[PDB]
Order: sequence, then C-alpha cells, then structure tokens
Amino acid sequence: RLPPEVNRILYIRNLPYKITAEEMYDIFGKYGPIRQIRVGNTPETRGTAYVVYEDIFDAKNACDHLSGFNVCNRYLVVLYYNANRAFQKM
Amino acid sequence: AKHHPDLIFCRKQAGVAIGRLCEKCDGKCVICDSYVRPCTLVRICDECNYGSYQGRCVICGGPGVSDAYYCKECTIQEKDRDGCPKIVNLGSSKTDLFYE
Amino acid sequence: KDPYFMKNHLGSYECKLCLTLHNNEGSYLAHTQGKKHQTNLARR
Amino acid sequence: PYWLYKLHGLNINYNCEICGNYTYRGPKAFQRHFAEWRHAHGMRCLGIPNTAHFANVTQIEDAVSLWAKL
Amino acid sequence: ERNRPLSDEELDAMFPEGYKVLNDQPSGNLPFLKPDDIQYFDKLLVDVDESTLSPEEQKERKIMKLLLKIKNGTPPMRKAALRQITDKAREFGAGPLFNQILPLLMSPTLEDQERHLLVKVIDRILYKLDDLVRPYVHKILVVIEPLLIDEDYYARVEGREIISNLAKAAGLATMISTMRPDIDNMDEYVRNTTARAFAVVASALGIPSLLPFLKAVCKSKKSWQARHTGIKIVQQIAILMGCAILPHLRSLVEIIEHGLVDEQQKVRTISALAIAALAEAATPYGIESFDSVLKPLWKGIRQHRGKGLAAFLKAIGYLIPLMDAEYANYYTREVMLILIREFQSPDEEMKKIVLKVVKQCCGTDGVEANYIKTEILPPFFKHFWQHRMALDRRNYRQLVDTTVELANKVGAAEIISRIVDDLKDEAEQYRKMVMETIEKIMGNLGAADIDHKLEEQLIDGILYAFQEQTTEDSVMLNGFGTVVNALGKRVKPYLPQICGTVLWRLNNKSAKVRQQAADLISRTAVVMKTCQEEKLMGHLGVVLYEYLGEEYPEVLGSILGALKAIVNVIGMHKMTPPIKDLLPRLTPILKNRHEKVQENCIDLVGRIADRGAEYVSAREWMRICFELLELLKAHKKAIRRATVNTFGYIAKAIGPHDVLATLLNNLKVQERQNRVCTTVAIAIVAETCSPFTVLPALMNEYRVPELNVQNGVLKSLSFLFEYIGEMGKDYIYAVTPLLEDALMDRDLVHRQTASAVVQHMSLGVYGFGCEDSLNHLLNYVWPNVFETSPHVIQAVMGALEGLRVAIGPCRMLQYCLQGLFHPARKVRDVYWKIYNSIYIGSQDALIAHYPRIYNDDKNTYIRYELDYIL
Amino acid sequence: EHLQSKYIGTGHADTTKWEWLVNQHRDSYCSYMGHFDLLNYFAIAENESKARVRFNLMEKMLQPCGPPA
RNA sequence: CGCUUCUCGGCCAAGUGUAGUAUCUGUUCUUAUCAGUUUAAUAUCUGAU
RNA sequence: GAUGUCAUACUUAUC
Repeated sequence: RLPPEVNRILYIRNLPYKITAEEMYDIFGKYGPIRQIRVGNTPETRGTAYVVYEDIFDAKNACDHLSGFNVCNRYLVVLYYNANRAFQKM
Repeated sequence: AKHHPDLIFCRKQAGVAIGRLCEKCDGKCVICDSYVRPCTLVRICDECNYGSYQGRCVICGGPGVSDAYYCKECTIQEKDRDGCPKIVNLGSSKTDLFYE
Repeated sequence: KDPYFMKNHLGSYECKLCLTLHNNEGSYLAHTQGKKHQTNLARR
Repeated sequence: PYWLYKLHGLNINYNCEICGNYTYRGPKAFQRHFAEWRHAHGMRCLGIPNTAHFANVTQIEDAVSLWAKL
Repeated sequence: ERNRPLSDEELDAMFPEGYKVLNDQPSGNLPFLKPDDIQYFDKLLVDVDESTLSPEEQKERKIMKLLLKIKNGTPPMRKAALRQITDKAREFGAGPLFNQILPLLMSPTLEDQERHLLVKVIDRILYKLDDLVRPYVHKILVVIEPLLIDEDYYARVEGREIISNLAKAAGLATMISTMRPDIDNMDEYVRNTTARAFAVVASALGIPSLLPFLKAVCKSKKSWQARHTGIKIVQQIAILMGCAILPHLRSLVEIIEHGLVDEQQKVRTISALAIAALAEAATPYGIESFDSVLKPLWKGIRQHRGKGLAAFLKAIGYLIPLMDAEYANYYTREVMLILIREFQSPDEEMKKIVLKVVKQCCGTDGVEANYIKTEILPPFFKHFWQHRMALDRRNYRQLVDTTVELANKVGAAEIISRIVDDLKDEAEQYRKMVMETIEKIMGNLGAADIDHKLEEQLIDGILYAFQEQTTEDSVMLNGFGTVVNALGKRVKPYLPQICGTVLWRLNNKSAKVRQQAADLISRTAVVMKTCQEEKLMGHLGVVLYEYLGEEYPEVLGSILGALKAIVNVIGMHKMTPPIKDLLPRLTPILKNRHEKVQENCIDLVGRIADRGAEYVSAREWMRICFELLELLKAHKKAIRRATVNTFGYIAKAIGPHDVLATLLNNLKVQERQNRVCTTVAIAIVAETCSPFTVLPALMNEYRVPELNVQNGVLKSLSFLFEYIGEMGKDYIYAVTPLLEDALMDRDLVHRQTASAVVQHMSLGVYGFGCEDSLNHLLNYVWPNVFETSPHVIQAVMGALEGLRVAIGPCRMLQYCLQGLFHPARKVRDVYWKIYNSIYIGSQDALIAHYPRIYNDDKNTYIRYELDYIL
Repeated sequence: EHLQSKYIGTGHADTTKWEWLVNQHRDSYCSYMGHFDLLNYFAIAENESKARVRFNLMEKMLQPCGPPA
C-alpha cells in the first residue's frame, strides 16, 4: 500500500551550497541504499538536489523522514519527483 | 456530511446516549459540518451506541475524544429534532485511499 | 488584430462572432482555427 | 440549417383562424405574433378589444363567446 | 512496476541540465493489458469494423472496453468509464454486464485494487438496475460470498453493503429462493458464507421478514448440516444486529431452545454459540429468554466435557449478568470449580473462553475478594500469564480485559504486586501488555492502593520498558504518562532520575530514541508544575531550546510538541527560553514540508500570537503572515485550521490593515484548498476584530475582473456572516447590492456563493426585522432553483430553508404557490420538494397560510371552521 | 419515496389535489385540536362544549373532504 | 593563547486520490404519410408504403 | 440544441 505520488527519486530545495557530498550521502543513506545523488552546480538551480534510491519503500521512508530536516541556516524542503514540475524552466 | 453526497444517516429513535467526536473532527457539526457557534448536543440512538460502539465518532467512526454538538444554524432550522445523525454506511469515502 | 476577441468581467475571453467563451489564454488562440469560426467569418 | 429549425420548433405548420386562417411556422413565433399589430387589426374587425384574456384565442366563435361572457 | 531497476540513460533523461553527479496495443490508446488477463479482453485486440456485422453484444464488448479503462487504466479514464457505465446502466442491461463482470472478479490472478474497483462498479450499477438482477442474484452472491470472510475490514464492509443493496433491490422472495439450495451444500465454508449472506439479508430486510423461513429451516429434521447452517445464520444475525435482535429475542429463543438436544455435537455447539450471541444481543438482559435454555445448558456443562462444555460455560457467563442478583450468585457458586478445573486446558479456544467468562463471572456482588485472591487469582496468574498469549491480539486484549476486571473487582495493589515482575522481561509484546494493563489499572482504579515499597519498582519497570523499546508504538509513553498522572506528588524523588535518563537518551546515534525521549518529556510535562518543580522545567526548556538541531523531523516535531507543552504548563512571559529569543527562532522552522512538525510549528505560532503578542516589535508578524499563506494546501486537515486562527490573532494584535491585503492578494492562486483557507482566515480576522473595517475592502475584491477572486470574496463574506450570526444586522445593507449583483452573473458558482451568503444572512438575522432584504434576495434566488447542477440545487435548497425560517413559512408558501399543479414535471418535482421541505420545516404554520380552495361537486374543500366569525 | 412514507403529508410530483386537500384539512383539524384558542373559538361559536367539539373534530378526520376520485 | 585599534556582515519544484459541474476543439439527421411509448408543448424511438 | 473522444477551468473548511 503506497500512494502513486511517491517515487524512487526525491527533490530537495533550499539546500546549503557549502555542504559536501559525504554529508549528503550520510543524510540520504540513513533510510536505505541511495542509488544516485545529483547536486545543482548552476546559479539558477542552486540549493536544489535530486536523490534517487534503489528501493521504492526506502525512497518513501527517506522522503517521509527528510521534510524539514535540521541543516545549516536555510529552510530546506523535501518533495517527491515530478516530470511536469522538473521541466518547468524549459 | 455535506461534503460526501453518498453518506446516509441512521434516522432512528434518539435515546439518552450523547454523541462523541474524535480528535480529527472535534468541534465540527454533524449535518452542517461547522465549527462556529455550537448550540445543542447530538443525541445518538440505541443501536448506534451499544457495546463496542459506545463513545465512538459519529462522522468518521474512530475513538471519541470530545463531545459532539450541533451548530447554531441547525437548532434554529429544526435540524436537531430529527433522528440520530450517525453515519452507518461509508461509500466512496476513506475506502479507496487506504488500498492505494 | 482580431476584432472579435474581448475580455469579460470574470477574467476570461469572449468571441462575439461565434459567441463563445474561453477560460485560459491558450483556448482563445486555438478557437480562431476551426469550422465554426471559419463559418462565422464567411457568413459575416 | 435543419438543426436550428428542429431544435427551436420551426418548420411546424400552425393555423390561425382569427387573422384569415394564416400560417405560422412556430409556436413561439405565433405567441409573439399574437400580441402584435396584425392580430390586433384582425381582432378589431370582430369588435373584440385587445386584452390579455384573448391571447390564446384562435377561433372566431370562441373569441366571440369570450367577449360576450365578459 | 514501481520497484523495477532502471538504467543510467533513464535516470539521466529524467534530470534537467545544471546538475553534477556526486499486435499488442488494442485499438490504439488503451492501457497495457496483463498477459494473464488476455482472456476477458480478447475481443479488443482486433478492429471493430462496424459495417453490418455489429450485434448488440458487441456493444457489451464496449462495456468490456470501459472495463479496460476501469481495471488498469488512468484514474481520470477510470472516472470517465465509471460515469459512462453509471449513466448508461439501464440501456446496456444487467444481463451482459453481469456476464462480463462475473468471470473478471473470479480470476485467480486478480489483486486487491481490482477487486475493490469491481465491487465499486457493482455497487454503482446497483441503483439503476433495480428489480432486474433477480436471475443474476446467485451469480453476484457467489462472488460476494468470500468478500465477507476476508481479512480486511474495508472489503468486508463493502461486501456487506453490496449484500444489503442486493437484498434491498431483489426483495425478500428472490433472496430466499436463491439461498435455499445453498444451505445443504457439502462445502462448510460455502455454507457459512451463505449463512452470513442470509443473516445480512435478514438484517437489511427486517427480522420478521425472514423469521418464519429461518424457523422452518431450523425446525426441519432432515440433516444436521441444514440445522447447523441455520444456527450459524442465527448466531451471525445476533452478532450483527444487537439492538435489532433484542425484540426478536423471544422468537429467536424459541427456535434456539429446540437445538442442543440431538446426537450431533456440532449442532449443539452452534446452538450454544447462538444462545451466547443472543444473550449478548437479543434480550441482552433477558434471563427469561434463556429460562427454558438455562436448564439443558447446566446439564450439558456438568455431564460432558470438551468444546460443547466450553461453549455452555461461555453461554452461562454471557447470560449470568442478564439475570438477577440471586441467580448470578447461584450460578457463580457452581461455575467457579469448573473454571478452576479448566485452567490447565491445553486448547487455546477453551482457554480463551475461560478468560472471557472469568471477566463476566466476577463483575458484581456475590463473589468475595478474599476467595478470588486466594483460589482464583494464583491459577489465573500461573495458567494465563504466559509468553504465547501475548502473540495473538485476541488472546492479549481479552487477557488485559480480564486483568483489568480482576483489578477492579479484587484490588489494584494485588495486581500491581504481581504484574511488576514482568515489566523488565526480555519480550517486547509481554512488556507492552504489562504496561497497558498497568496503565488501565492506573486509569480505572488509580495509584492510591500502591504503597512506597512498590511505586519505585513500578517506576523502574516503566523506565526499563521505555528505555528498551524497539517499535514505534505510543503505548509505553501513554502508560508512563498515566502512571505519572496517577502518582502526582508521589513522584517527587523521581524527577532527577527521569531527567538524567531523558538527557542521556536525547543524545544518541539513533533517531527514534530522541523522539521517544521528547515524547516522554512532553507526556510528563504536566506533572512538574503540580509538584512545585520550576527549576527543572526551566532547565528542560533551556535544553529543548537548543535541541531543535535534530536532523530527524519526527524528533523535531516531538521536541516542538514538548516545547509547546512546557510553554502551556508554565507561564508565557516567565520562561527561561523566553518569547523574545524563540519566535524568531521558529520563523525558519515554520517552512518545513512535513505534516506533524509544521502543525506543531503552527500551533506554537498561534500560541505565541495569542499569549505573547507584546514580545515583538510589530515587524516579524508581518513577515510571518506572508509565510502563513504557504502553510495551507496540505493533506492533513490540522494546520489549515490553526493557520486561520494564527492569522486572526496576528490581525487582532498588529491591526487588521496588513493581513487583509495579503489575504486579498493570496486569493488569486487558481489552486484547490488555497482559496477557501485564505477566505476562512479573512472571515476569522473579520470576526475577531471589527467587521466594519474589513467591510469596504471585501467590496474591493469583487471590483477586480476575476471569477476566482470574486468567488473567494463571496465565500469569505458568507463565512464571515456565518461566524457573526446576530451581528450581521448592521452589515446587511452593505452586502445586499453585492448579493443582488452576484446572483445575476452567468457563472453558477458565483450564484451558489450568493445563495450561500443569503442563507447565512437569513440564518443569522432571523427574528430581527430584516425581512425586506430576505424578500429582495428571494426574488433573485427563485430562478436559481431550476439549475441542473446538484451543488447549485443544494445551495438553492439551503437558501430556501433559510428564507422559510427567516422571512416566515407564509412567504415560502406564497413563493412556491402555483407550482404544485404545474404542467412541466421538471419544475413540478422541484416545487413538490420545496413544499415538502417547507412542511418538514414548519407544518403548523401552513394552516393559516393555506390558500382558499373552492368546493367541487362530489368533494368539499372549503374550511368552514375558520371561515366562521363570532 | 421514503420521505412520503416516513412523514405523511409531504407529497410528490404525482400528488393529486384531493389528497393534498385532505392533508390540509387534517393539518387544520390537528391545529384546531392542539391550539386552545381555536378550540375556544369553536366552542364559543356553537353551543357545544370543548369535549363535543373535540369529538366532532376527531370523528371528521376520516375522509374530511369525502370519497376520493 | 591573552589585551588594544581599523573595516565588513546578522538580529532586536506545495504534490496525490475521491464526488459533481461550464466551454470550444474532431463529426451527424431537407424521409413524403399512418399507428403506438414518452414529452407542458418540441425532439427521439418502434412497425406498414 | 443533442450525441460521443480530448483539453481547460470551477465548487463542497473532502483526504
């Protein structure tokens, strides 16, 4: 039993730019094995990242346990990946 | 309730059993579903409150927390003099979301 | 420069030639191409 | 068009015995022409005043009986 | 499908630029069909080619094709298929629909969602196919038979609703004729399902409608299987309708008394179960009903042993509170030895029946506490308090109920002295059951009987159960909170020993341990103010002020709840984490995407706006009011009810001049659950502050050429009128031209909002002399009753019900006059519904407002009583 | 459907004038038997007492308009 | 690492599921009578030239 | 004006 809005990929907004890849791998790997993690390296996409997990239940448990996580001095938000919302800039 | 048109009430003889409401539907009315200006409490029937059904929610059906009461717009419109406002059958409401 | 598309009092588009309504801006530009719009343009 | 004539009740033969048994191609058109100048000029020859009681009057004998009853 | 592994190209194609890495298609746009489901939709892979080769049954293939949109298609496509099959159920017929739905639901490779969609399609096509599925009643009953015995409660409720709809549509003779060969079947599960369906049909169609048929089925002596099925149907009807059975108890008891006398033990056990069930329901306290039945039950319980004796003991324990005091004292004095002798029974069902009968055997006078503590409680503690009983839920809940009944009857101290040794065990389920029993004993009886030699041991056991928790259950924290509430001032040498444990558990590698420590601090926050502990609460608040850096959001929400509980239990302006250094600290915490953490942050912001509004320089509130508009549109129904109260508190504190402009600017968003929340917040701000200051501004949002903004302004005005009530008599003349202009619009939603605002103004200003505006609005709301939308029709019905109570039933009868005998039936039905609503609203007022009717030739209708004058 | 069976006197779209007149006469008789002012006016208009007027009102409840048509 | 001086900075991608609904977009009836169901009256359907 | 496929938008303090 899982809603269809959840997926294997999860987006993160308003992330600190000084965060390293090891801290992001430790924060994403707490709920399960993380398959891939892509951080933005653009001024128009700064503060956002995409973490794709190997399991759907592990990705749902990671998305349920990352909305409003304690980080550096910004308000980061974790949301589900959408095809129509990610390509809104094009 | 007023949101789901497929919901039906009991409309039985209301006894001395007072209706109860859960924490998610606390303060809301039974018919008008309003949380402003309560006027009179709801009276449950004898079949809707017996054994394990005592102290349960009338709208949702879970464990009760607070006391159920009707709004001020239902007491003046003679809506509290009808039967028991207990939801018996749940159709197309909180059933497909649990399986999905 | 279409002299038939106007703005109503509800934030919509109204075609007075065929007397049609459109909610979004993308439906007014797609209503000019069709059978009823061509018939209203040829009749008037 | 046939759709505008079939949906609005047009192309339906109706006979009006008051105005010299004229033809009408619609119920709403006959109801609009009943309160008009032609029906008033047709009813003024028989001596019936133009009122609201003779709006749905078609026959001359029924209109004469309605004028004599009032 | 959702857990399938993907390649690198599919992962790279779903990501935008600017990121650094650290035939098989049936007739076109149909969804993907399963390889095992190519049998029911085998006629859809080929083309239709309708040219003098199209029978009517091929259109039934279209009824299969929409089923292809209903099984595994899109949810808008499934909604369109359901709307096409519900509106055309009469033209398609129930025959081919049942012939296409019967092998689809009976497939061995189905799923739960497909079965739920098939049950919803069968229930939705049952309202239009009334009195037509009588030959197809058996084919639907054979598919709805395993749905009632399913594991899920929702599927069982849907099957019971479908059985009730089939019993209401097929009547009583067809259901009795269809279930008549299904009683003497060889399969026991099919016979039990047929008995459950017959009990559901008897509950949905009335007890005397099926009482002589059940009496003829139970009184026939041809086989034991039919009598067992009748007894099982009677037991299911007694367990389904407790209240309904009570009246039929006398009859049901006369049919149940004929059983339990034959050579078959299964029929006697079924009759004993029906009598127990009956005692529970039919004639709940009807000892007389069990009179002619109490004499063979004691003989069967004393002369034989086994499952039948256990069923007779369960029936005696169920009928023992339904008798007098002397009868219960005589029954309890002769059944305690049989209950003590059956304590060493290896069967689980007999042990469960003994545990269920022990709770009812000692519930009144007659049973002494000393004999129950000497000869009943040591065998109940030695034979039932095991590790295998905590595995099953039915064996644990009944044991906890029996322990609570023994603590309420004998004493709470004698149960607390024997239940404290199992609190530090190695099993989680037994420790959770012991904690639940201790919480029930503390809630029902209390902790007054516990001395000083056991309270410290109980606190140590509760601390060992809370510190060694592996699941996410809230039973241990609730039990610790109930124990702290039962202790009160007796836990005064226990607060440092709990604080040193909470501070040690707040810093750990796990994430659930800090959340459990914060939940335990929140549950034990009310016990610190009543024990004169102010420095410890201040130290806990100063620790929780810096404990907001926990990366787990479930721990952060629990820390916010503990901070809110510490701010509620202590003073608002007397907290060592003061409001001057916490309200800017919670401003980035309110932008969380979670549900519970954002709800706790919104509750803390509302509490800080209600009790600490003088701790800011009127600058952070205007910045937090713009962030409160993003806290809505959440699927939790908890933050949206607190954000409106927080916006109303901010408008009452900083003045309703800045939040009203933000609420008007946020009304144009074109999104669901975002415009109604801002309208409710504006109505709460207008009801908390002066409603006149928001009176011209609400007239300004209707001046903008927008439909959504005008609809939101009308909804805000209607909600403000409904929240005001009697205070709307001064704001009726300002809203009367807006309601007169909104009802003449072409949009039906604006007319429905104007009708709702008129109904709110009628229900609020009723009895104040404002009938002129109501009579003016009723002239415009009267053409709005002929709409085709059900929502606009419901709004017009609510406006008519408000105008009949405000302007009087005479004006409602005069407005509905000359419409009951109307030629057009579409208006005559609405006029008859309005007349029925006016009669249900006020029936005595229609006597003086009735028009004068002349007498006919054969009948007289002139009221000669009221026409006379003295 | 169920509203006409539960609460008598409501009516439907296929209700005749005779049944509505009989329901209005029954409602007027119930209002005269319930209110004391109408019963006092009926007793002061005629020479009968309140009990005779109540018996005449209760005896006229069965078909107050006459046979149906 | 402790003290003094200058400058700068901070505070007081909002998604999914259910219920209903108003619009153009892609297409259709110049069949002339009789009888039946239904419709306030139209429209539509069913059999015979 | 009806019909059947697609799209847009709105409402009921729905979840």
